Amino acid sequence: NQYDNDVTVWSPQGRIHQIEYAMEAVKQGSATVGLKSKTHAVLVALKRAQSELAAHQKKILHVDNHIGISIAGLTADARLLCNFMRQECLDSRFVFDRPLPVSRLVSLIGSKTQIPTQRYGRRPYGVGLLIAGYDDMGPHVFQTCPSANYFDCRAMSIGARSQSARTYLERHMSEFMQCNLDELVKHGLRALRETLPAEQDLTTKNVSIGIVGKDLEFTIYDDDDVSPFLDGLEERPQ
Amino acid sequence: MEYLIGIQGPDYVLVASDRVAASNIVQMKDDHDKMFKMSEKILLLCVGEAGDTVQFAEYIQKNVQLYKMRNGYELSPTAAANFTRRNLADCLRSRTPYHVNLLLAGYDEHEGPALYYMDYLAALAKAPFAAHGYGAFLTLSILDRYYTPTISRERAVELLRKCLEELQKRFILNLPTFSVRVIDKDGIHNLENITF
Amino acid sequence: TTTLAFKFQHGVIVAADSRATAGPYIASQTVKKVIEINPYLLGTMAGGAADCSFWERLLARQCRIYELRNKERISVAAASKLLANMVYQYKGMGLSMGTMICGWDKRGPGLYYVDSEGNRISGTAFSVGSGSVYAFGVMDRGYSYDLQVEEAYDLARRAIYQATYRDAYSGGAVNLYHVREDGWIRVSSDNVADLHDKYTS
Amino acid sequence: MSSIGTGYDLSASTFSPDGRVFQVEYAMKAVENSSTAIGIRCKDGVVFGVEKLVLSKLYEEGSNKRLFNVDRHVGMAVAGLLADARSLADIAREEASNFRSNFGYNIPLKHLADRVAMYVHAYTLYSAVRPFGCSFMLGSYSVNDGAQLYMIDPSGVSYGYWGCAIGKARQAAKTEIEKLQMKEMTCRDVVKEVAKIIYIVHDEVKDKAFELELSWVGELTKGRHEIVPKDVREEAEKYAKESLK
Amino acid sequence: TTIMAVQFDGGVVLGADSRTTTGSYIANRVTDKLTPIHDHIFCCRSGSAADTQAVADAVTYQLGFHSIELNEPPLVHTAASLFKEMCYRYREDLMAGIIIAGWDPQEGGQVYSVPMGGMMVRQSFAIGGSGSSYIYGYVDATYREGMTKDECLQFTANALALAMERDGSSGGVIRLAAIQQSGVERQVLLGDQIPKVTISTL
Amino acid sequence: MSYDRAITVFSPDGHLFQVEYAQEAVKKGSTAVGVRGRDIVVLGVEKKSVAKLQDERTVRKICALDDNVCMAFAVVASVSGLTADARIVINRARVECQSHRLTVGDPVTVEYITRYIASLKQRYTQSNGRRPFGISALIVGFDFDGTPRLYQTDPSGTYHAWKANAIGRGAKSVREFLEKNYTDDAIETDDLTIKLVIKALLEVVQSGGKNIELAVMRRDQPLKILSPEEIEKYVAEIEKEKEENE
Amino acid sequence: RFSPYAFNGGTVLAIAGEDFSIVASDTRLSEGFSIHTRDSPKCYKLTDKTVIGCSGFHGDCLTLTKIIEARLKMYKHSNNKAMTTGAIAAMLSTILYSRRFFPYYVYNIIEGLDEEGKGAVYSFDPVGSYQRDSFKAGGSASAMLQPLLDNQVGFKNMQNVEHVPLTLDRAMRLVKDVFISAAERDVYTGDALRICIVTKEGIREETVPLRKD
Amino acid sequence: DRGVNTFSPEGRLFQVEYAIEGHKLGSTAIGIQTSEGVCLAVEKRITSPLMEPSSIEKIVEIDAHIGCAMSGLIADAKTLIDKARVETQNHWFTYNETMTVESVTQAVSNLALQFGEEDADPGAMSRPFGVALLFGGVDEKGPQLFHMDPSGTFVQCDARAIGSASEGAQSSLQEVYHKSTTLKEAIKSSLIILKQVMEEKLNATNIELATVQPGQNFHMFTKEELEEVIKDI
Amino acid sequence: TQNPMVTGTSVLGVKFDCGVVIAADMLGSYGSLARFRNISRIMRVNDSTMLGASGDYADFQYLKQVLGQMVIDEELFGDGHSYSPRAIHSWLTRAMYSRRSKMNPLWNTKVIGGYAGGESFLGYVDMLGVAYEAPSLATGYGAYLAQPLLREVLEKQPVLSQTEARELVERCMRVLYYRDARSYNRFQVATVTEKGVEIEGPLSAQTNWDIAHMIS
Repeated sequence: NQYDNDVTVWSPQGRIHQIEYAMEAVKQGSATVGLKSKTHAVLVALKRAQSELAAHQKKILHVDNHIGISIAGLTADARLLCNFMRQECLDSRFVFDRPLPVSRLVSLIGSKTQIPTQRYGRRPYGVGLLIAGYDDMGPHVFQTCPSANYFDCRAMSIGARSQSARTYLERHMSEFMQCNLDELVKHGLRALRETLPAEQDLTTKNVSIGIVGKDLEFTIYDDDDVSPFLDGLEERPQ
Repeated sequence: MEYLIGIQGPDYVLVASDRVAASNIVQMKDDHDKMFKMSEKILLLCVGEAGDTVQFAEYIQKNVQLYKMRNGYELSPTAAANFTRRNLADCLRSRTPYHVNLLLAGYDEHEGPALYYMDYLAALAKAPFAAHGYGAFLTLSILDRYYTPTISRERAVELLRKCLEELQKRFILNLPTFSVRVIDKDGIHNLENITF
Repeated sequence: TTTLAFKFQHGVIVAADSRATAGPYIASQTVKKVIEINPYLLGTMAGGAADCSFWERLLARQCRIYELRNKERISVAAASKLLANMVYQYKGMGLSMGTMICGWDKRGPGLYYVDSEGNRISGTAFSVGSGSVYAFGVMDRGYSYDLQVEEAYDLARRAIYQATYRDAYSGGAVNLYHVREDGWIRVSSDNVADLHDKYTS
Repeated sequence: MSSIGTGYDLSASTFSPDGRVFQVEYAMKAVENSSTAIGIRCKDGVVFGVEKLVLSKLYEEGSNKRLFNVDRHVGMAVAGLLADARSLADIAREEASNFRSNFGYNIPLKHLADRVAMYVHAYTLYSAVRPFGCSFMLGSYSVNDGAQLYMIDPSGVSYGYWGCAIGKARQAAKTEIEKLQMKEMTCRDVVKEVAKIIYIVHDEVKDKAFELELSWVGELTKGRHEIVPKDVREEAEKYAKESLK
Repeated sequence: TTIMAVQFDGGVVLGADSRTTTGSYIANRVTDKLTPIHDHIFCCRSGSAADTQAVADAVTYQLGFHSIELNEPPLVHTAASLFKEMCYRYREDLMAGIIIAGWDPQEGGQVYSVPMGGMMVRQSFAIGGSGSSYIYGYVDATYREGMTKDECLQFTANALALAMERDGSSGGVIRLAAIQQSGVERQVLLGDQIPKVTISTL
Repeated sequence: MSYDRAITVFSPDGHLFQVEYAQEAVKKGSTAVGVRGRDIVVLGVEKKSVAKLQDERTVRKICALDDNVCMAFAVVASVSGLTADARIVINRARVECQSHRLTVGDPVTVEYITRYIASLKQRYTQSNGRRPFGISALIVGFDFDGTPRLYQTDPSGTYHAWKANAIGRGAKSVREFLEKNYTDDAIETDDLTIKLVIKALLEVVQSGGKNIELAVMRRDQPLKILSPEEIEKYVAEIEKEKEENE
Repeated sequence: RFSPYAFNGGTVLAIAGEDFSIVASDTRLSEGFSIHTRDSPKCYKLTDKTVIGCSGFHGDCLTLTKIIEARLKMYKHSNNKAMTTGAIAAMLSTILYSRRFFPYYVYNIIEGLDEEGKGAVYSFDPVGSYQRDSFKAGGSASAMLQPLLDNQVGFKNMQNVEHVPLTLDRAMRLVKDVFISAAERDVYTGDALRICIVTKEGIREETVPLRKD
Repeated sequence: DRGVNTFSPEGRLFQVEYAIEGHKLGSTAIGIQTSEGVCLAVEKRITSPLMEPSSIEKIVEIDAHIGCAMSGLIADAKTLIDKARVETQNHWFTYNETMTVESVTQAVSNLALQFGEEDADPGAMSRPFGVALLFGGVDEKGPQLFHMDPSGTFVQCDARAIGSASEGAQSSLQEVYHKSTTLKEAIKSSLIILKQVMEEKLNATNIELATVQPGQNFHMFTKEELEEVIKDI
Repeated sequence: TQNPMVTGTSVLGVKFDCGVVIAADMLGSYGSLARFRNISRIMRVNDSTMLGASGDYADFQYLKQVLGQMVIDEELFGDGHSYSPRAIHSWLTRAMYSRRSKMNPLWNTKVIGGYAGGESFLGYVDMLGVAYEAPSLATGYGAYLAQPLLREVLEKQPVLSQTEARELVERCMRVLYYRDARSYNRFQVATVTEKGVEIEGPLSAQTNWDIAHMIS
């Protein structure tokens, strides 16, 4: 029309159209399930490669060994948010000497995301991050969007074909919370496999897991221990 | 500092200069197989003496400056201009961590006037003159340099004058030295004169 | 022509000599001190004088040679690497810096060997030493000095100089480090133990 | 307004023939589209109430924060688009945070409302940044004025209110507040009543469920600003559902 | 340097102020009036060294000057007292005299605060600080009885100021008085030569 | 100071607008030829339009960045590109040239200076509020082993070593023709290197042997800028030799 | 050594001796200042993660700052590289802080013990006056010579023509650690109270207190 | 008008979309990673062999154990690689290990997109890069090859080709290369594809070869070795 | 022993850890040099929602801490479902401030005791005017560390019985002895008892000041 010609120009929709374009970038991006227990927070992500003669690479990017992110959208844009996040963890360690409170940590990102949305025609960052963090309050799995608004979710799944993954989170909504850490990663791969059709099913190559928590640093398993978790199928009947 | 010698006596167009070979750091002469008389251009010489280490530092700073001005002119340097600019640059650099506290000697061939020799102190005071001396040696040399020409030099008397001074510098003043470079520069080619 | 860093070039090849010992007086804490730094074969450096100042300028130089080499692809000038480092050293004073390093590396005219100070000296000589103990070293080396010395005379000349040095000014200990740059690519000869050198001379 | 093809509604350093920027007005529609925030001034404190829409059944309270605690005695309840609400929250927090720390007393609201509205308005003036399409309230308990509630519109106009509602049914909510006396009533009773207005606004044939966030700054908490205690919160919602029917 | 005492009353407040500022030996200033204002209801007195104190007063006065306009009603006393303190913790090597903050706030109308050279802000029934007041520093606390009345307090602030002047060589002898109320600040200058000064040792 | 909105932006055309305008602006220009000798490395430009009422001083396309490095710029276009634009690329390289010269103890590596040149014209393309220059430059100098080089950049910063390269009048047209001209027996003495530069320039010059401006540079001695009267004498010798060939 | 100053130690001499698969790290327990012990537990060893533990001695504000630089950089190295951080790198982060101070050196003395990416365990000592080396034995502190001379004899066997106390093992190495912290307390009274034994292997670090002299 | 900084009605950024197509005008990068080294082949992109191959650079050493071959918009690439050299070396300098191919790749990917004519200054971008890089080197774990593109995606590669036809360069790879194969075949497998992706001939002055191998730094191929490999098609 | 700053001090810090509570005794007066200008003093603050701090020694570091705590509490309030702040997070942040406070001439001393119990960790942290912080069980710095600390460590030492009541009686005895031994001390004091749920205590308390050297 002429109300998305910049992001300064307001829409008579109540939300600028340009904010909503940014939401499609994240949907077009990788299926990701993010769930938490009451000790650990787990990020299950789906890898993708840009060639046939290439071995798929993590869509879990490290913020640090205590707060970590999973990308849904552009890899570059996720990394751009990441660098700021990495700095905060580097300062948290100086000032507090604890893992930075996750809710605090998400609001500072939100402040940054807020800024191009204010500027003339400039791009809101078209990544959604599922942020897994462990602080003194407990584990937190947050949903961050292309707006400045963050949701604190029990379990949320964002990206492509994520509704089938989302009905799984609903079914075992109470279960994640009580469970042991190995099981928390197991429901995530079961949920993540639900996005894919009955035909297409998760294998060790395309599975990336980010586990953070009370007892341990952020570790990425790309074929490190993906396998025992991968075990048992349960897909959505399409 | 408070080591290292220079003397220059300007002639009819010639200028004869000598300085000792010897760069001593600590207690011993670190380099001696290099000379520290620099060609900043092929018409201009700076011979720096004081701190053995400090000479290269000053030379390089001038080397970029002298060329930037050359650009500006887009024709060869002017002697008047070289004394004042090098003086300003060096008094400001003395305070700087990249210091200067050298008694330098400008030899240039001037596009109009002719031969020019430019005096510089450690304190760094610019003067064109035709009877001047440098380094720790400047206190020692300058009255003598006042006396022996009438206006400017004559090379034969100068030669005798120079050999006589070079025994004195080793004798009274203390350098590590065992060779000296003696040079006359006519303004377009470097000539080697003999060591005593 | 001073301390435990010395390098002189000869007609067979080149010798590099260093100690690995630290602690004037009873005080000591470093026994495998790497005064001749060389993580790569392309450039070599030496320390001298003050412990902190050598190490600091040379780790900055460490980064600096690697960067030149990367940018040209082939290895650059020994002079350019060393001189970029010299501009930093003069400016570096005001930290109680008093760096006295000898820069060695391969230049296009041939081997280049240049003398570095914290007050910005740069002169090319056949022989350089940084510090205060090679003031002692110049008497036995100079007396016998030829620049066409045998590879074998030079190894024996270095070995003996540390042993005699230990006797004369104490400070050597643990290991004697010997390095030879032969052609234009360097090799570390041997990290020969102190106790052996004492007997030989 | 106008829908000129160069400027006026496409810029906001440009005034219309009458003197108005169309860009702030388009933003003013945005508060109307989502759920209400009610906030009434007492004289022992202020009671705020924002209904947070349960969009997803896999959310927990603290998600899509419409209720911020500005300081330890200042609240902010917003209505409209949550991204512009966040910015407004950040500025408010820093402005309140410097005043308690430095001065050592509670902030008189009327100045604060004027400053924040100055911030909103300064951005409207500019064409390089946008008008804020949120309407928000600030509420505080003070020892210089007692309770104060001010409501600042997406235009940067500040007025004080005995009792406000900004949201998708202002007319129905304001009127219910008018009927009741809550203007100088005790904070405890008010908690129940603010929730009950939220119940009228909400529809079970336009919404599924909401999660009540109320905020205290009043006599229970002894003037400390905390988001509603779980027991109290529930009690107030319980009353809201029961009393309609 | 000066002689300052300010006493808190259960009524409201009373001030007492110098007549001379003295340097090293010579008297710099021969007629003294101190009312640096941060607000029109709250005032401060610059006690001890004039300079050290005045610069603290002045930075504090600029923030409070801003503040009174801003709020719409004038500031509270406690706001001014935190600001006087805020400067003084930093510049404690460059100021170490005494700041005497006294007046009316809006939260009670009855506050006297002392920000000291070693820092602390506390409320006390009487305080004396400056040159000659230090002599009588323990004493000004001693002379009253807690929670005294407005009339009795007025005679005591006059009488203790005379006794401090007698005691140090930083004061003169003229008692400049200031009675602070809801009203405003009203100041009276009670002469000296005629009334009796406290006894002097043989 | 710089423009808040960018002059250069990625838009759909394959490159960028300002690169695209910039390739046009050295294409439509006049000939600037540089031949690499074994004595002196010599650069020359087709046009200055000299007519004896004016004298060249800094007016030259050929400007020496360094004691052994020089570059000749062809900003030059349909209606003439800008000496104003060239001078910025010149100022920034010259300071850098002298700093490297200080650092290396033998004549400055051309390589550094050309790589540098390429980045200077590119950094403006990424910088806010800026755009790249519409010049093509013949970066010439001698290495630290004394190896003569003739390098070229285009407007956006891309660099190659070349034996001989010619730019402007269609860059591709003239440079393929300079290969034909070029001999290795015609660079063996100082006058023969200079004769190869001039033959490419004569092709379509208006009032030749006056407009033709070429400067010589020595091993570490400064640039010697030749006046067009002195250049004219060589131009006559070749212009007759050339006639003889057809 | 240490005395009252304005920031000063109170126990801790950091020792590490490497075998070639283990490094046994010993540090004294106590929080000290003045000329008295504030509290018995808790040493000036602080672990960056658990792979590597650095012990800094003297002015304790400085000790709190050292650990944070070395651990922050481990985390940057992990994110990008996708491998563990080596000793040599954590040690460098620590250098830049150490080199800073030289007109009057830093009043902290660091010894970082870990394994670097060579597959074997390494002990690096940087000095607060700054110079650094890899060693097979090391005593670190400003009473550095006292654990150091035992480690030089026992693992390295310098000058010995028939003495190596017992065969080189992890347990042997541990026996020697406990005995030295006790022994020093008689001659030098600046180290006392309890012994912290940390064992560094491929398992990582486990810490253990033992009461003593 | 509106920006290139705005979203399209597709819900994707306009400027990033344009950048990939821009790559296709220029040079190729073929990197084949074998367990005996990582090889990089790139075209000099000549107009004549009378263009000296003395110091045409397009495969440049980032570190002395990591090399990089560039593809796409050649001009934009020259500044990206120069920059890449200092950052890798700051990392080499601090850690004092041999850099991993994956660490260099991640680091350069955030610089790709910082674009915008607001929230950027002269040292920051106002356009996205359209340079796709192939970083090839040997680390402690062993030989790895990483592909970087303008969208910041980093991926592990055993054979990756991007070029004048990115699509074209890749389709040939499947056909020639096979997972476990010798170094000597790996170099050859690049010369057969190299032609396919170029529209230009096989000349020794038109290809450039570099190998980074265990125990062995980045090596630049000379005219004789450039010919050995041309022989191998 | 190590002297506090010789201007305005609040003095005396006991701190010992008991079974889920810590007990602390603090002078409640304000000596300016040694003269007890203001004999009632506020030095006990609520650091965070369930954490508390009380400090002894130089006042300028306490006055810094007022500003610092206000911001720390305010930011935590914003989430409004807290985090349950542990002691450590604040203490290190307080550390940075105390570092600055040392730098003033004749260096300022502070010893602070933080107590919280959050997560399932009991953290008791001590802050020095040096900027030194650590988890501990008994602490003293400055002059306390030479002389009252001794009375505490030894009473604890026979039979280790760490109770709030035992510390309470010890504190009453302690006040007559501190007034006697220390010259910046008085007998008007505040007793602070800290917990994992907030700060519990009154302000002013008074008990015996008896001289034991004139009877004997």
